[PDB]
Amino acid sequence: AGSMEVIATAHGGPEVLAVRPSSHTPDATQLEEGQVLVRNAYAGVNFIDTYFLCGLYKKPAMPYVVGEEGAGAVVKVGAGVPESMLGKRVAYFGGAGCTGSYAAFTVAPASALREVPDGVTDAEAAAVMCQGLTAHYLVDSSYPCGPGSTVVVHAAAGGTGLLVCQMAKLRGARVIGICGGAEKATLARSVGRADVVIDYVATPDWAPLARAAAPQGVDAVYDGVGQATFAGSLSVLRPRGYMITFGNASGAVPPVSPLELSRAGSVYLQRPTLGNFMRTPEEAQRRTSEVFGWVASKQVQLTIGREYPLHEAAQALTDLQSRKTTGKLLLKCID
Repeated sequence: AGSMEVIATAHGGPEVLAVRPSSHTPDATQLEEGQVLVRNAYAGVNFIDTYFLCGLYKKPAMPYVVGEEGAGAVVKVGAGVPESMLGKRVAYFGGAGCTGSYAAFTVAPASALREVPDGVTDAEAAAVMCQGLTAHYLVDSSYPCGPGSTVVVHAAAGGTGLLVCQMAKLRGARVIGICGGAEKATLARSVGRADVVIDYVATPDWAPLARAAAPQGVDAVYDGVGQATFAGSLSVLRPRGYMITFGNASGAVPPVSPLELSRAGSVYLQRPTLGNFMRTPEEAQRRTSEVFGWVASKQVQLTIGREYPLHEAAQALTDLQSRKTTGKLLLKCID
């Protein structure tokens, strides 16, 4: 009973998680300059949570409060932060200076907080900060989708994949989704709005099929899957096309010889991370305004699955690593 948070007690899988009382309640928290205390309504569940949990990515300390992404309201501000921020609805995708979002209360730098508009719910905000802003920069910056573009999207029925499909379509591109199983393919076609969907259970040789569908050539591949798809993804690109590897789901990509990228056709390789696309207030506001606007105006459809109670964070991470369609998973932070 009361304000809780979820901590990692060691590296590993969901078994290492434990629930404890919140260590950042308002009455116990002395905010430093620039810091803000957020009362979370929801934490978003993300693959990156599992990479910190297992050790592929490194946290500054152990134990630590799990979770990157959250949405809530400002309840306390430190020096140099305006009082007008108190009570404002904010969302964040995490980073240094942020404590974990799997928690009743999170400390974050004021600069990491994005204001949530009145027309977007707390749950929608916690669904878009990581996956929605990643989909935004993928089709806006990593490879700038336009009416002349054809792109391939891996895991097109997953959380980020469905949003990449929709936002690339909104930019005018032609979208070729790849995913596994007939139900995921239906999802990528109906919610993702992909032009073509290849089901690699039905057709395991997906690379020649993508190329045959795009005689004009594939300009970019958005591949969040990692090592298992890397070589096939390179093989579908037109010369000087873009390989955008932005996830590790099947395992991190091993080292690549540059001369191998040469033999694939002088292609570009990028391994982006969201922080490099949220670098200034103007860029951060442009991305959140556009995504929030698309959600509120219902031009982008979010696919939100279960809202777990906070103490079932282990189950949510387990369900996340299942091969099953789950929709965006959220944790309800307020009991």
